[PDB]
Amino acid sequence: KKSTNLVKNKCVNFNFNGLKGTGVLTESNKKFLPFQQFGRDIADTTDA
Amino acid sequence: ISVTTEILPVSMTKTSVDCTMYICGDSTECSNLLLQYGSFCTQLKRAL
Repeated sequence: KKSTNLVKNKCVNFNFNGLKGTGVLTESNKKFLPFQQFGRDIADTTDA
Repeated sequence: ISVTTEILPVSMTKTSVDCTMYICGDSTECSNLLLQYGSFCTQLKRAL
């Protein structure tokens, strides 16, 4: 694969480690743990 | 001389739904596949 700079606050396509999606990315105030990679909402769709 | 209270509902909240966002979401291939089923969306929209 290749790599590309990170853009924020614009609706874009993203491919994070095989996770494909379309949306806008924003800085987060959430706190994770060293054994976690991403979070989920009620409908088991990624949010962070 | 007595005063009594009665309560009666009148109205109800109004909702609207989107087909493609709920069923497919952010994937175009699902939309192109769903275009070949029917016109259930028209019926749902008319009822709502």
